[PDB]
This record gives sequence, C-alpha cells and structure tokens, in this order.
Amino acid sequence: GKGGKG
Amino acid sequence: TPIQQLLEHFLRQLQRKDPHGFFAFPVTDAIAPGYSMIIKHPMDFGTMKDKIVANEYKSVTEFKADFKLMCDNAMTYNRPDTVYYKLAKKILHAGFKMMS
Amino acid sequence: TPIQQLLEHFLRQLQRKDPHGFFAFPVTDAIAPGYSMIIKHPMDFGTMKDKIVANEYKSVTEFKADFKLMCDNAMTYNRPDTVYYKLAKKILHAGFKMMS
Repeated sequence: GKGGKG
Repeated sequence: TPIQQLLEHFLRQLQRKDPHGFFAFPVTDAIAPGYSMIIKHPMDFGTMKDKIVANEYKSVTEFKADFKLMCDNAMTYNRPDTVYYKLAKKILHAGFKMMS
Repeated sequence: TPIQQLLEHFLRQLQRKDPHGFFAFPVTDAIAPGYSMIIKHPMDFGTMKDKIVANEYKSVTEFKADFKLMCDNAMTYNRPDTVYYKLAKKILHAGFKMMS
C-alpha cells in the first residue's frame, strides 16, 4: 500500500 | 504532571484524525523501501505517547515539534498523490491550529 | 525489414545500459504500489522488442517516442534519489544522443 519500488 | 494531561489530550485529538493508523507506529524499511536512508529522524504517535508518559516534553512547543517532524517525514517520503502525504499535510495544519 | 535491423541494434545498445533489467519487463502494481493508476501508458524494453518483431514501428521517430515514454514513466513514478529515476534520466538523454 505504501512507497514505490525497491 | 499537568503537562502530561494536556499533551495526552492533544495526542488523543490528533490520533482521531488518523483512523487507519498510518501514524500509529514506526515506519520500517520493509514496508517503505529506502525509508531509513531518506528520513534521518523518525517519529510516530506511539513514540510521542511513550515520550509523554516518560515526561520527555517540557513544553507544548517540544511536543508540537515532534508532531511537525512526523508530518514532515511523511510529506518528504511519500509522493504527493498518496493517502499518506495528503493526511500528513492535512493534519499538520489542522493540528497546529487545534493546539493554539 | 531493414527498419527492423536498425531498431534491433538501437534496442540492444539501449538495453546494455540496463544491466539489472529494471526496464526489461512491464512494472506491476505488486512491485510498485499505485503504479497503474499514475502511469496511464506503461512501456518497457520487452514490449518494445515485440513491437519491432511485429513491425509496428514505421520510423525511428516512433521507436524513440516509446523509449522516451518508458524513461518519462520511470521519472514520474519514482522518487528522484532512486536507482530507477537516475538510470531512466541518464539513459533517456544518452539513448537519444546514441540514436541520432
């Protein structure tokens, strides 16, 4: 639900 | 202490603004990649509650600075379109008004 | 066709700039929360290969517009300090210089 990739 | 009752009341009116608990607990890198490389001073409401119960804040000024930290962290890391950014913006301004 | 030879070479040259294959495959919302709502026209090198093989580009201008779309989308979705953003902006400008 939270952030981008990584 | 009387400052503790005041801050507990403010902490409660603030948390009611966050019905999903996005601000309840520490953010981890597991659920927000790179988060700890980007936010060098984390804060959340649960840590602010421990702080009040430990008598760490000597003034509303110091408590408001931790609330600010917490919203500025979420506005820094989260993209502007997100639920997290928009909540952090909204509650920053409404909570500063409410504490004055 | 001969445009296919040309574009296959430009593709392999661009793809060598991406050793981790960040751009090799479509992004999904599970690896990139909120991606499909933000990025309205997704692109990746794999899709570009298949468009070459399928003869969909009629000119090198059309190929470079899908390359830029792929780098534009990465710039947009990813925070600027991220490997993804960095590599998209770097390869967009170098790939256009390479293919002129």
